[PDB]
Amino acid sequence: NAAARLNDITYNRLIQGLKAAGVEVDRKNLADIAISDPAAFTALVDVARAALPEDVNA
Amino acid sequence: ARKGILGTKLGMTQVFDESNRVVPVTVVKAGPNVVTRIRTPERDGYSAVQLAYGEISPRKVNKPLTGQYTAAGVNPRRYLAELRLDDSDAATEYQVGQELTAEIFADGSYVDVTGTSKGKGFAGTMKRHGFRGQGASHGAQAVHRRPGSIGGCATPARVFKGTRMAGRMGNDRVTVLNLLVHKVDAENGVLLIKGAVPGRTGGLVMVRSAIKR
Amino acid sequence: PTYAPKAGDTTRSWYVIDATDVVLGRLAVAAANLLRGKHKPTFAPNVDGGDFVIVINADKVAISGDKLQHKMVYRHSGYPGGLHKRTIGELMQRHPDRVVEKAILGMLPKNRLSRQIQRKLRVYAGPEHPHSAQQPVPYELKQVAQ
Amino acid sequence: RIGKQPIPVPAGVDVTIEGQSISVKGPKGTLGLTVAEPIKVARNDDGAIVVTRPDDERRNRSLHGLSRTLVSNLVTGVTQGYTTKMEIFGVGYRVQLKGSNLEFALGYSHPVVIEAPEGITFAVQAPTKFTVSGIDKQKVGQIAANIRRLRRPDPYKGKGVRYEGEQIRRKVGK
Amino acid sequence: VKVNPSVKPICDKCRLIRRHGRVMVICSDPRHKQRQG
RNA sequence: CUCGAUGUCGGCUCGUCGCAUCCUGGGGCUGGAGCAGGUCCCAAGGGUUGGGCUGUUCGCCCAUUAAAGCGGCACGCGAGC
RNA sequence: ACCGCUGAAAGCAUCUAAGCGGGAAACCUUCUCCAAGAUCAGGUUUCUCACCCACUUGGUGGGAUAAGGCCCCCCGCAGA
Ligand SMILES: [Mg+2]
Ligand SMILES: [Mg+2]
Ligand SMILES: [Mg+2]
Ligand SMILES: [Mg+2]
Ligand SMILES: [Mg+2]
Ligand SMILES: [Mg+2]
Ligand SMILES: [Mg+2]
Ligand SMILES: [Mg+2]
Ligand SMILES: [Mg+2]
Ligand SMILES: [Mg+2]
Ligand SMILES: [Mg+2]
Ligand SMILES: [Mg+2]
Ligand SMILES: [Mg+2]
Ligand SMILES: [Mg+2]
Ligand SMILES: [Mg+2]
Ligand SMILES: [Mg+2]
Ligand SMILES: [Mg+2]
Ligand SMILES: [Mg+2]
Ligand SMILES: [Mg+2]
Ligand SMILES: [Mg+2]
Ligand SMILES: [Zn+2]
Repeated sequence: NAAARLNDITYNRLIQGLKAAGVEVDRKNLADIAISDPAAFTALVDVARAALPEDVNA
Repeated sequence: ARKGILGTKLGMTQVFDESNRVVPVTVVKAGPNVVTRIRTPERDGYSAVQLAYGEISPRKVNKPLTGQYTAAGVNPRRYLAELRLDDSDAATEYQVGQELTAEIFADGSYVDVTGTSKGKGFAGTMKRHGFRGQGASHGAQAVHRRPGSIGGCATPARVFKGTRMAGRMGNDRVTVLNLLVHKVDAENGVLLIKGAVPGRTGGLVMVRSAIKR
Repeated sequence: PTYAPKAGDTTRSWYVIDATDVVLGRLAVAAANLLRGKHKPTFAPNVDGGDFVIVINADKVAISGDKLQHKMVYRHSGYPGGLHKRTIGELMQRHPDRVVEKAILGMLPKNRLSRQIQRKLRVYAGPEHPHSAQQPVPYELKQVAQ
Repeated sequence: RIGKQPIPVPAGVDVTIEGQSISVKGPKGTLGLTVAEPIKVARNDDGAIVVTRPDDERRNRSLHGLSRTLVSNLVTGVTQGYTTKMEIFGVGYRVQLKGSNLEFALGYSHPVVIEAPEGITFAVQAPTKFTVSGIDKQKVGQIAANIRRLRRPDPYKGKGVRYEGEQIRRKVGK
Repeated sequence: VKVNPSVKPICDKCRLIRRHGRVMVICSDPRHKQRQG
């Protein structure tokens, strides 16, 4: 959640977008990535944001 | 506009006034005081003036205190105290090295005298708080001066803070209000104050003009 | 194993929050999170991460009038009948920084580590603070859109 | 139906608008005022005062009348100041003009003196008749009420301080 | 000022108002004025 | 709940709290002329006596007082009497 | 508590919804006392302001001092 909000997105929508993109990276490895490779975490954020639907409230 | 002076309690006597009434007076030796320091708002946050009183041998004063006195350029004294003025400092009516004497008061005025009451040692409840004690007969068993109950029951299962009990008594700082200055003797520098002054003979006493009058 | 912060790993920064019109609860939550370090991915509940927080203009915080008139602040001295109450209005008249500090401290975890965490909090009533030697970057409350 | 009415302007010497604030001048002094945010005060073709507000809202309709009446009272006072005529009833009851203050004799041991506040003028016409004048209606009314409550109500004999021509209650008593 | 949980006008001149969150009845007759409490 | 024990009235001593206020403080109304009252509202800072009779609490009475309030705390308080 | 001034919604009225007053032994300052263990451990001042040895050279172990203090000693109306 800390890393996601650093990249300007909520944990809610980050998880939903990763599920939509079909990325099955674990939460443990997601946190490890967040601490170790911030650039990789940012790339994952862009992927999830793209996979998110156009309007999440419909 | 508070005035103040340090002095020594010399003891009690009696005198007669113009209406031929006896006046019990306490004689206070409001000795000559030196200031040695001024507390300014811009430098300390409050207004006050130090007062030095009491002849002492220079051999008996350690180096730090000697340096403090040297900075103000006065001879060391025994006692040192501050007279807390009001916020209206006015930065005047007091110069370092000024001498105060007993003529800052006048006959018929009113003063406040503060001192340290005499020590009473470890004191019981009857003496310290005026407890009634228990009876001396009619069956009372070894409770003639004992406090009795000190609480309730399971509600509450404790003793409250500040409950009156036996302990050390006296040696407190005490101030007495609205004491009439019967007469000020300028030659010997004493004040004849009507009433009782806290402490023992020879104790240090601070005299101030009464706030309430 | 998951990362566990070591001694010397943590880094601290200085933040200055202007409370000129922020709601008291909002400002308190933001300051508490900043102090604890929940904004960092290296956060660990047993480690005092987090940054120094300076609050200025504490007298200008936003409180409703009925709250100023009716919200009580209680204290017990320990003596019988030792309960003393003041309104938030009087508290803001006298020590405005204390209202903010009490709000922030009510939001930290109730343990020993919070005692060391809250040492990084400085609240001032005016618009000036003495810590110009440090360079507190301004911080504004933001909400990430969901 | 008050508030949807323009305010006539006899003089309006220095009518200004600055962020829901107005000031006026004329034959008397100037008094500033700040208008409520939802209500807007505007100038018209002949410089009249009109109060506007977003319609259909309780808090706005309530404030409309207040905003109109405040400015109308302001201009009325600047044109001619408000004056209150009050009389004194009771045996031996009377008032005296002592410089700028008024001295009252209402049966008390001590002499009752009322100090004139700033901007308020006192005038005594008769021993039992006197006037309070001024520009601000609220201040004039407050001082008039203060002077009126100098004595407790007396329904049996009517002694006290009264406004001119008002009816106080009466009781038979004995 | 009569103080009862039920306040209602007694004569035709009594006005029922609500001020400072208080339901109270005012009238020219002083013995008619009441407030809720 | 307590039976391999939770000491039961009254009194003394020490208290503390509530306000449903006895006095003192502030008011409204009055079938309040004044003095005095009645009733209702606000108010718990302080104060609120000594005896006779009874194991008593309670109660009656005597003499005062500004007043002689009502209750909770194991019907407060027996490793305090 | 209560008594008001200005005043609409509700063309009037209204102590009130904007606003502004008075108002008690109750509350807060003011008088007395405690108080920086207030670990946010404060302020104003003044004095010393100085050495030597060892070592793995360490915000390391020792030793000798300054200012100052304590113990010992003669006492107290200070006191278990
Ligand atoms: Mg005895
Ligand atoms: Mg016995
Ligand atoms: Mg025995
Ligand atoms: Mg015996
Ligand atoms: Mg308990
Ligand atoms: Mg049993
Ligand atoms: Mg058995
Ligand atoms: Mg057992
Ligand atoms: Mg009791
Ligand atoms: Mg009550
Ligand atoms: Mg009669
Ligand atoms: Mg009455
Ligand atoms: Mg009381
Ligand atoms: Mg008080
Ligand atoms: Mg019992
Ligand atoms: Mg026993
Ligand atoms: Mg017991
Ligand atoms: Mg018993
Ligand atoms: Mg026991
Ligand atoms: Mg009116
Ligand atoms: Zn009526």
